[PDB]
Amino acid sequence: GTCALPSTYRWSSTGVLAQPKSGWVALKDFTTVTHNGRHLVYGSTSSGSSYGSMVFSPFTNWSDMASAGQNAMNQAAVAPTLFYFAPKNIWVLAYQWGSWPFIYRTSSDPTDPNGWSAPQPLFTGSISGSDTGPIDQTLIADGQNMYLFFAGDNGKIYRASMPIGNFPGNFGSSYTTIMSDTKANLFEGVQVYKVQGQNQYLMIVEAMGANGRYFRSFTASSLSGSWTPQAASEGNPFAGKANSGATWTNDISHGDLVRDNPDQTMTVDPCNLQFLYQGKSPNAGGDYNSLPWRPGVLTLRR
Ligand SMILES: [Ca+2]
Ligand SMILES: [Cl-]
Repeated sequence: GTCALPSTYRWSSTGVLAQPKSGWVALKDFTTVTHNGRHLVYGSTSSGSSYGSMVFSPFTNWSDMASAGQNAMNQAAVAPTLFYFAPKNIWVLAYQWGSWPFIYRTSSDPTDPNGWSAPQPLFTGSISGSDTGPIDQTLIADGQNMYLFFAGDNGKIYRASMPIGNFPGNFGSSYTTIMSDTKANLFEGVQVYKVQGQNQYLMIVEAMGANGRYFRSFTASSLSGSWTPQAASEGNPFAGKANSGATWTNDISHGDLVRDNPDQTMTVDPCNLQFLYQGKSPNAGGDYNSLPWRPGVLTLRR
């Protein structure tokens, strides 16, 4: 009863799913799991001047995201990654910007924006030829190792690893440069997932297209293995203007595939693939940091 990833992706899209709370101009960089049968969503916020983070009050249906409470974190967790770490029965929120390049906090209740532990170092390395430094981390474990993947707004994708038994912990400064292309082709927003029912991992990377932001996909048989381009052009993207079915945005940008199993394996079901992304009105201009990003959800057409 298993499904495979398609060679060509076709989606349908929701409209804009929520408007930012008073004081914010954008909701961004989503990470989501299903928790107690409800959607649990963290994201970045922007006021235009400063970036913060938030969690939505849990909601069962995407169509009710618009009415969900928006709960600011007292300490910013920009571009967050949320998961449940089963081997230690603890939730993890990883993010960027703070005392170290990447940071994490832990909790027993991921619904509380302010119930997270003191910040701990996740990654302390540095990259060359980048205006941003390490950005847009994700974490994913198989049965043996925990992996860190990240970007640099510079055409490179990077990876680090540790035995799972040493996590939660600090990857330190070391990393592997696993992919190298143009800045436009491998920009940011990297995510990695286990494809349920297949001996396959899925990587998506946000690219800058002629028509807007879009995602390029790659596959691997192992998390330490090589990545083969799948749907990796603007005309044949993982998700973008070409195939999103979205009428409100020409950009499909930093988000997360919907993870029903909240655990560290980042497993997605190819039979019911959905993508919580950020988009924006095509008419919106101004400084990048003030852009009015909004959540939407793509559902894969089978
Ligand atoms: Ca992310
Ligand atoms: Cl590695």
